[PDB]
Amino acid sequence: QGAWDMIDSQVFKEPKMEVELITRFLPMLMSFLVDDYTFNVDQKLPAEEKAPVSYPNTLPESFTKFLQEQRMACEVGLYYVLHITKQRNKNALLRLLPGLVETFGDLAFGDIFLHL
Amino acid sequence: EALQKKFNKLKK
Repeated sequence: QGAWDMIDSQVFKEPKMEVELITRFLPMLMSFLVDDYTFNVDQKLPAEEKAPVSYPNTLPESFTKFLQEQRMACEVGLYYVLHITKQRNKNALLRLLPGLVETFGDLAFGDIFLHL
Repeated sequence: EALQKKFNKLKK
């Protein structure tokens, strides 16, 4: 991802990663996914009474902070959005659709993610 | 920790 940084100035050192990507962002993706499969198993389990609880559609905003402050977290979140769109789960989709509005380097608004 | 409790909640 830092390739243009290596051509702009001759940078031959490795770019560094984020810790909260490892401990907050990607575990937040995995947070949303395992709750997703939990309400799926609950739907596939009988005996749900009137007025069931929807999937939590609240958004942890440190996730969006990493989207809008880290290009790597940005683009991997974009491809996560595309993958869940291929899975087409409306609940998580509109859960994470806020916060994608403000994202790093307009990557959510770039050619790649928009085309996909 | 949240993740592991959601894991164990899905097992149930």
